[PDB]
Formats: sequence, C-alpha cells, structure tokens
Amino acid sequence: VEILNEHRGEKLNRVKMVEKEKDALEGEKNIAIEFLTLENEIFRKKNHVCQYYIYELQKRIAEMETQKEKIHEDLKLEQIDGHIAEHNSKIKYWHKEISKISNPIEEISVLSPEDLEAIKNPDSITNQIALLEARCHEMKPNLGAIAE
Amino acid sequence: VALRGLGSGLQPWCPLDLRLEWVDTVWELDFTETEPLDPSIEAEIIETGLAAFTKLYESLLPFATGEHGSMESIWTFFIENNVSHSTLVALFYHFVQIVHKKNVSVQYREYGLHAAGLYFLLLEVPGSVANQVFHPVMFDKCIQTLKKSWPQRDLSQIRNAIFHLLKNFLRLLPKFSLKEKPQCVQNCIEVFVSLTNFEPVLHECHVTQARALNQAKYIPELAYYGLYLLCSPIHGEGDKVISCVFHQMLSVILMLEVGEGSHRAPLAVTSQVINCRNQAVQFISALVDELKESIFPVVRILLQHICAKVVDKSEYRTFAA
Amino acid sequence: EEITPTIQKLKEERSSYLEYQKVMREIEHLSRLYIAYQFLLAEDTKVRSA
Amino acid sequence: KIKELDHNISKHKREAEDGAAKVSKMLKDYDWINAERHLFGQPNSAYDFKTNNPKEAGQRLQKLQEMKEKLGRNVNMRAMNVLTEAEERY
Repeated sequence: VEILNEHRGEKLNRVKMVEKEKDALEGEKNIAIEFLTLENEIFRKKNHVCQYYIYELQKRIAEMETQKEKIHEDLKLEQIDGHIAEHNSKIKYWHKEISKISNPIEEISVLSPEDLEAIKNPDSITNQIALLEARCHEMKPNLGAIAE
Repeated sequence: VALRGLGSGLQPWCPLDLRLEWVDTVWELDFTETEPLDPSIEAEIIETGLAAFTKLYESLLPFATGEHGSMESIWTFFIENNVSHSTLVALFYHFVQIVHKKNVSVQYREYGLHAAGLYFLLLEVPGSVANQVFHPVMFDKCIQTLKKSWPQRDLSQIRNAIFHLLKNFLRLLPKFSLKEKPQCVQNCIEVFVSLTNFEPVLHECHVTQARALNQAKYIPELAYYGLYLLCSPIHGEGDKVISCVFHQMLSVILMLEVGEGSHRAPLAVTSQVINCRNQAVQFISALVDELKESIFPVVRILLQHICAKVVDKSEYRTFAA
Repeated sequence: EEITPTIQKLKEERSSYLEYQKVMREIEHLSRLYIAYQFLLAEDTKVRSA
Repeated sequence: KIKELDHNISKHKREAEDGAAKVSKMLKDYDWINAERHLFGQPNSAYDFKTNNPKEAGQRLQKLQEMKEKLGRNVNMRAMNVLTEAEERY
C-alpha cells in the first residue's frame, strides 16, 4: 500500500511539477488584464475629453444663443446668421452622442466653463490617446490569468 | 480590337455549361480550396490552350492600359454582355489549385501561373478592386504557388511562366499599398526568399525602383526589386516589416540552408552563392544609401542577431568578414 | 488526447477570428459604399455651391 | 440680404476643401476619379450612413466586434501553426 501511496505522492508532485510556466503566464495575462482596466480608465478619460469638446460646442451654442437673442431684442438677418451658425453648431453637435463607449458620454464634470472644453487643453487631447495607443499596442489580453 | 478582342477571348471563356453557382460557392467557401471544375470549361480552355490565354491577354490589354479604362470599360461591357469577372477569377483560382498539388504536369503549371498573371492584370485595372474582385485568401494561395510550382525541358517552361507571373505581380505592386495587409509581407517575402534559390545569377545587380519587368530575367533580382519596392513606408509599415525581412535575409546571409539551428547542414562553398551574397550586400548598400537613418538601428539589431547565431567555419568566417 | 481539446479550442479561436475578419471586411465594404456615396455627395455639394 | 446669403454659400464652398471632417479634402485624399459620378448604377439612399452627421451605421457592429482586444491573429495566421503542431503531433 505504501508503494502504491508513493506514486500518489508522485501524483501530488506532477499535478504541478514546475508551476513556474503557469505562474509566469498568469502574471503576464494579469498584466494584460490590469492594462485592460487601466486602458478602460484612460478610455473613460478620453470619453471625458470628447465630452469636454461637446460641452465646449454646447456652451458656445448657449452663449451665441444669448448674443443672437440680444440681436433679436435690438438686424433681423444678423440674428438669422447667428441662428444659422447656432444650427450649424447643433448639426456639428452630433458628436455629443459619443459612440466610443456608449459613462462619460452625457455625464459632465463639475467645472463646466473651465474644465469642459477640449480645444483649450491639448495635453488632455494628446497624452490620453498616446497612453491608449501604447496600451492597445501592448495589450495581448486573455482570461488565462483567471483561467490558469 | 478591344471590344471584339474581349469577345474573342470570351467565347472560349464564357461557355454554355458555365457554373456561376460553383463560382458563388467558392466565393462563400472563403477561397481556401477549389472543387474540381467542369469538363466542358477546361476542355474549351485547352481546346486552344495557352494561345487562348494570350487571346485573353490581348483582350484585357487595351482595358488594362487605360484608353478603355473609363466608363466604357470591362465592367459596362461585362454588364451589357452578361459576363462576370468573378467567374474568371474562379477559373484562375482553380488553375492555382491545380498548381498547388505537387505531382502536376508542366502545361497545367504554366496554365495556372499565367492564369494568376491574368488575375493580376484584371486586378491592375483601377476601380476594379471595389467591384468585389480581390480576395486575400486566394491571393495568398496564388502567391504560395510561386513556391509550390516546383515539381515535387520542364524547368524552362516553368520558370518562364513564373517569370511572366512575377512580371505581372511586380507591375501590379506599385499600384497596391500594403497598409492594411501585413500578412503578405511574411507570405510574399517568404516566397521571394524561397525563390532566390532557383538559378545562379552571375552579375551583381544594382537594385532600384526603376528596374524593368524584362530587365531582370533572374528571380533573385526580381525578388530584390520587390523588397526595394517594399522598403517604402506605404508598403513597409513600421519597423516590424523591416525586422521581419531582416530576419528573413538573415538565413541567406549566414551561408546556410533554409531553416534554423545546428541540425540544419551547412551549405557547400559555391561561388554562385558568393555572387548571391555580393548581390545581397549591394542591394543592402542601396537600401542604406536611401534610408540613411532608419536602416542603421535595424541593421545593428540584425548584427546583434548575427553575433548571436554564428557558425565556426573558416570559409564562413571569411565570407562574413 | 489532452492536446486535442486544446487543438480543437485553438481551431475554434482561429475559425472565430477568421469569421471576425470576414465581418471586418464585409462591414468595411459596407462603409466603403457610403464612402463612394460620400464622394458623390461631396462632388454634388461643390458643384451645387459653385 | 442675398449677398449675406452668398457669403454663407461662399463660406460653405471654401469649407468643402481642406478638412478631414469636410467633404472635398477626402476626395483629394482618395482620388476616387475612377467614377466621375461617384454613384454606380443607382444611388440607394443617405440613410445607411450620413456624411454631415457620421457614426450612424453598422459601425456599431464594427465596435461590437471590437469589444475584444485579444490578438487571436497568430492562431488565425495562415501558417496554420496550432494545426501544424497538431499534424506534427499526429
């Protein structure tokens, strides 16, 4: 029975005879999964920045509605030109339905006149898409971390 | 003789027992394999043979040149005559599938390679790509048949058909951009590497992007022409393509056979491969004059690979020196 | 018989990815159809505006 | 009045070119002059996609296919490497 038991101890050995290949593979795929969560967060920031672009457009829309309403209060065709450019910017407003993850798509941040423009912060334009490109180049994702 | 030439090419090539349903099934079989064609259609192809292929060539030459590359072109003439270009592509790919088998007679190999050349000529018409003609799997298979046309005066006919197909593909290559298809880079450069070892090339070749189709009658020279075409960033995108091609030539630079490792036997010392390595150095030097920037770190990485993988043979040491 | 389910799984992965690339090519050509129509609308807007 | 409308028309005409979001610059980029009229046969509609308001198509299906970022391309590479290992093991 002990000789039979020996091979059972050997069975306990070769269920995981080395374990380092699987640990390294699950470590690499865990790095991939953490890259997926981090790239999701940077992608959420990119959705926020595109939402800053839609709110820059819409805030500009509201301000020029105020100025064309002042023109109408005071000249008719100048108000009409303000209305035309406002409707052109509302036509360009289609990007408000940011289809990247739709969420930061309609959700605004706190500082609407200052933090909710994308053209005034090119670092937010550049560094986030650079981080997203570096991660999506270095993703190789798999649930083999969780599976292994 | 353009419309009448296209018609004259079309009577052997638009038969009475033409299966468009076979063409459609091969189209939805993802162009991986071809079932055997009809006896009638292949009988009408052979009833005149490669002369019918040259008749199709002079049928397509005014259309491919551009004086009939217009609205009055292949597509409208095919619409008014109820002709498909997809069935011609299927005939070409079945000839390719014939060439894929090893124990195949020489005339079938010539028919397949000239059929793929006529396919590339049909691809050469601008705006014909958008009309559902190009498919990547059959294109990769017809690229693979350049390697697979060896039998596994036959060889002169085989190399003439290979020469005509390579002329048509190298003519098609400046029009086409390899931006969306980096898989050919591995595939077609691998068939270039396999097709270097066909004939000894006596003279050192100065390789540019202006070598004519019939100027280089040697397959290593045409392969070097294709590689120098592929050095452009439109065709070679990023440094991954350059590293892949550098690892590709690394095998032939090392004076060794195809393969990797010490199990692979060293090549015999022959002056033909000395001439080939001098052509490789001249072509690499032509690549250096042009890049004068990117080539330096990539060839340093290739030199790191060279220092990693050495063979201690005094003749090999002299050649590498 | 242990690597054969792994072989079958990898064959499923490559066949699925081949279907995904066919989906990419098909809907890419579907977008290319309106890219052609967008060329037409561009030419129409230029000609109409001039 | 009509001169101000003509200024609007001229602004639209000059705004056709020189923009990726605009219409004539992408004509310049592609150089799709293999059709002078860029319709072929009959034009279907402007409903499957839209030029002025993009991202309204089966690009939702493109993105739904792009839910996964996993590179199953080497297994799908036509070197048939996993089935090459299968055939070598057989």
